[PDB]
Amino acid sequence: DWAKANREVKRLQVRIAKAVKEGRWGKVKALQWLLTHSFYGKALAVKRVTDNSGSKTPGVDGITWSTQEQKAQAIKSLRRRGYKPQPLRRVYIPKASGKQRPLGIPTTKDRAMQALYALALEPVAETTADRNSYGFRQGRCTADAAGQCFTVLGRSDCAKYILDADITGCFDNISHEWLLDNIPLDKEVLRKWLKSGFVWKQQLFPGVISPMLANMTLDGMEELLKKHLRKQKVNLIRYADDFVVTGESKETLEKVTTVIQEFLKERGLTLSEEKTKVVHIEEGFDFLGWNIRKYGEKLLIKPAKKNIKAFHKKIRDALKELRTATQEAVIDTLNPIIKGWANYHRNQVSKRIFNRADDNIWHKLWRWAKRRHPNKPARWTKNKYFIKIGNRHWVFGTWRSRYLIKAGDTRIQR
DNA sequence: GGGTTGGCCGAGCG
Ligand SMILES: [Mg+2]
Ligand SMILES: [Mg+2]
Ligand SMILES: [Mg+2]
Repeated sequence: DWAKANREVKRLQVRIAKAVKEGRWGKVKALQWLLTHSFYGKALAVKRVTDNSGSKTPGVDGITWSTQEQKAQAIKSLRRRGYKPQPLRRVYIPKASGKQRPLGIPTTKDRAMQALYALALEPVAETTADRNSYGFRQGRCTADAAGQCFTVLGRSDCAKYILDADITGCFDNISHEWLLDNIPLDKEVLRKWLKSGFVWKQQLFPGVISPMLANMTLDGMEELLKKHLRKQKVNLIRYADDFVVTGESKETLEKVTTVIQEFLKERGLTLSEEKTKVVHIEEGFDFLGWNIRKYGEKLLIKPAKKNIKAFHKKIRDALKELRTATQEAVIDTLNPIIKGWANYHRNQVSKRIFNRADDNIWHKLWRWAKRRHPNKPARWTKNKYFIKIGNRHWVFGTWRSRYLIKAGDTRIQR
């Protein structure tokens, strides 16, 4: 039925957005009550559950057998009324970057209701989000946060004083009172969630419904910092919980800290005292892995050297891991890592930083090709592993021709 | 503030 079930859902989303663009919150709550009680909404709910690797909960259920789809949506045809939330399965996922990050595992019926009210919340949250909120929206990458940082902080387009701040509180530490105050919902179901734990209390508020909440909480900031009526002094650029606010002093940025601490005070949120520091460009703040400075009246969004270190930690871990593997496995595992840290910044000033990265992975590969043969000469390992393909010699890759793809060769789009 | 290439000294024993 999926030839249609995206379409009518999305048309109803469009109508909910048209309702929010005039006043008509009656129309909003009506069409949310309707899209919550559509067949197509429930079918989209069970697809967006089932295609996210469903596993064991306390209220255990299945994905497959292809009637549990149709009978599950036929069950929650009734289930808005006696819809009870059950708790989550507090179970880790054991990551390898240094922790075991928790992920509270909720019931698949609860996840179907999270997908239903998620696609009810979305068109209201598109039109009620800030014009410069770049976190987790539709059609917005982290790179357009840097593009907004460019047109905001270009030639004289600010005046050189920037707070870099960040939010305290681990989980949805928002006061549940305030969540029931103003989020466009049917507040029985929202009340039922927020009593029932609903997200295992090690969240970071950046379980797909929780970012919609964390966006809707943090969208008064732009119109509240429109209180400062200066030319380009205060601009807010925000990725989901990282924002930097411009200025031209350290005291008018103390006005902005007072405003923002009043704004977060209405919730359970605060700017800290430790992280939140005003800093004069050109000295520089690190924004989403990108360092912003001026370097004497340029901008130079460089990828910061706490992004470079995490990248070389990824490659160092791969080549300590494939320490005695095949060469073609080392090609096949290093190649997506380098291509991923390539296309994530193929837009800004990264070319020289790409060459220093390719130097650095070359010496990692030379200790690769030289550790592996313990008593053979260096011309032997060189012509064994590194094979000339163009003008250049020292291309890591043998045979056609399969070889590592250089991060230096990624052709930056201005 | 985008492009392109370099790096490799040999030998014996285990
Ligand atoms: Mg250099
Ligand atoms: Mg021996
Ligand atoms: Mg022996």
